[PDB]
Amino acid sequence: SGFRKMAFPSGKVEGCMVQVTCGTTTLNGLWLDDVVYCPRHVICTSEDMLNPNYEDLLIRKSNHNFLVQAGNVQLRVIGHSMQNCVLKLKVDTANPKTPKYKFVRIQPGQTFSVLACYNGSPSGVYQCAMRPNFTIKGSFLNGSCGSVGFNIDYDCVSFCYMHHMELPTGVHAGTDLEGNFYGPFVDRQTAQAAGTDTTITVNVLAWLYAAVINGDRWFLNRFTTTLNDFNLVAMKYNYEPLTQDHVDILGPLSAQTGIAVLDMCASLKELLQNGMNGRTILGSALLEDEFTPFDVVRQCSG
Amino acid sequence: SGFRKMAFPSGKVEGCMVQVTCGTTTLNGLWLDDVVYCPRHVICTSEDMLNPNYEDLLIRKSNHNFLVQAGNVQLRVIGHSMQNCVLKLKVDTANPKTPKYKFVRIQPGQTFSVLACYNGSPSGVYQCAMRPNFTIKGSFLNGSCGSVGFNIDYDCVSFCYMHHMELPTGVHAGTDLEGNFYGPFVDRQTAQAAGTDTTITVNVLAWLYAAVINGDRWFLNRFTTTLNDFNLVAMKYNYEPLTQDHVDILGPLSAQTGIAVLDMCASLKELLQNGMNGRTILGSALLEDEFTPFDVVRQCSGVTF
Ligand SMILES: CC(C)(C)c1ccc(N(C(=O)c2ccco2)[C@@H](C(=O)NCCc2cccc(F)c2)c2cccnc2)cc1
Ligand SMILES: CC(C)(C)c1ccc(N(C(=O)c2ccco2)[C@@H](C(=O)NCCc2cccc(F)c2)c2cccnc2)cc1
Ligand SMILES: [Cl-]
Repeated sequence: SGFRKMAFPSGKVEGCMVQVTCGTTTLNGLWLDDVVYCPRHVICTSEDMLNPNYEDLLIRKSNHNFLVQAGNVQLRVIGHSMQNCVLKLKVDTANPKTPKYKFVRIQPGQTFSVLACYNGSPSGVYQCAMRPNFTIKGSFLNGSCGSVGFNIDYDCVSFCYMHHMELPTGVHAGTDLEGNFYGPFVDRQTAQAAGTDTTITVNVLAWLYAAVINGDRWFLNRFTTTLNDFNLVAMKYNYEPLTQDHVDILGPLSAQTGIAVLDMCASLKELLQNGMNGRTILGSALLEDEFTPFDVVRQCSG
Repeated sequence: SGFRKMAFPSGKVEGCMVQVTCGTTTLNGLWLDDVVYCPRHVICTSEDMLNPNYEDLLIRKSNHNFLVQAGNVQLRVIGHSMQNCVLKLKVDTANPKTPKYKFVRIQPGQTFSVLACYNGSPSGVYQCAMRPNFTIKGSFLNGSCGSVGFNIDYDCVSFCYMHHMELPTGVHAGTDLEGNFYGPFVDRQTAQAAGTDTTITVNVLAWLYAAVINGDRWFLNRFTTTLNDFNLVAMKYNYEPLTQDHVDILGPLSAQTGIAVLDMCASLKELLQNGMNGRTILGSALLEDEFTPFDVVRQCSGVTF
């Protein structure tokens, strides 16, 4: 029993974190096999963060311009290439702690653990979700760039995020491990704004199912709704549209608790209309949206 | 920017988790040097659960009755002893991944990271606090016993909790690594209840300072209060008393934000008496109490391990 925001154990990722320095800039790198992945903005000059030409800046660098430190050992850079917004530094030593891994690009609503790092050293682990507006509400300070997001379903680490920057509103933007940004963001100092953020409806429903599994039924009602009437109400509270895919995904939780997805949608509609009236659901006075249907099943059933 | 519930990196602890089996029971063990620590209730059967005599149950066990598995390797148990509610299994191999460590007993209000494990395999990490009623609002399923709570202070892992059981309300009870329970709990199937819980006042103040550091100021006001008047209000709302020690500990955050601790207490008093009025603080409509002043400074300054 109990329901917590739970991150994956970070050990497999901790053994991959290294510090990457290029000139006056220091950030984190991810060392997997003989490659160190890091944000390409590590080569960006202070004099021009507005319109860097990364191809032009990189062609001027030699391998000895990249200082990679793994613990107290300096790794030797023997090659470098750029893939989208990620720099890949070939090193002369394969990481002996490289776990079984894969690179996965995630969709909005998906959750992942973040190992926040500074100077190649892990400082903390937290759980978060890719917002519908493609930002993440992380906790990151200066020098956190290169810190990664990941999932560890079984013994394989699926790396899904690499932190690149903080937007003016305090939210964060990054790329997958192929260097493709999530969202309409670019790695340069230009006016960039996160689009209006919305609530991840399918995740709120998953978390309401988690509450029912943990004995909380106060918010249930004798009503049901059509999917279209639910979405008409949902949009008015800045909730993401609930698709038939989302309804299908909630099927197992619906079958486990005996509450149909549209029956739970009617509870969500009532919660949006009334608020919680001094009550809580799983220790929260807000509707939580950073637990996916998969997270709920994993945490409740094992 | 941003403020999250953040756990310590768990890698140093993951390298210590093992599976301990005694008969039909399987749970987790903590392998440090040549000793595997686990809940002594691993030696209980169904009938034993109601009123177990652990000394009597243990004297009947031989070393080979304990099957310890570290990854895919079986460790050889060469001795066993009981300390309070923890069983210590001497093994023939020192854990080569044993980090620098210490066993510490924490006080209510103090936070720690929990590495939830099943069958000796880490499944998740979360941050929680030792409640004033000595329970933890954890997230644990069957077989999670032996999962541990810890902090990292510089390069040293301080183990402070070992999971033992779940109470009827869904909250959890365990011991320090010396086998002493936190709270008035016993390791047997008997009617046990978590006492009425209270809010960790110093932690709520720390989290209000974290909100100010992150740009949330709506709850600030021009007022201040005395420590005695604040404690009279705090007692009315089931908040723990705020001591002069708590005020001193919040000193650095007070100096950083320009909000004296009693000035922040006046914000907390108004929030208790009036609510949040539709507003949130750091993405929460409740006053969060599972961040200590040290957690706030550590996260708002990026301390690494
Ligand atoms: C791509 C450029 C512009 C060169 C970049 C510059 C700095 C960083 N940050 C760094 O800390 C950093 C460490 C090493 C190098 O940079 C910041 C940071 O993002 N700042 C603000 C950038 C900025 C401006 C204007 C519109 C923007 F969208 C972003 C940061 C703070 C908190 C958490 N995470 C990241 C990242 C990227
Ligand atoms: C001490 C005894 C009674 C032998 C004990 C028995 C079982 C367990 N549990 C186990 O999962 C477990 C794994 C291996 C052996 O047991 C439960 C569990 O606690 N159940 C309820 C027992 C119970 C009764 C009466 C007052 C209680 F406080 C507890 C559990 C579930 C979720 C999370 N954590 C723990 C722990 C302790
Ligand atoms: Cl996805």
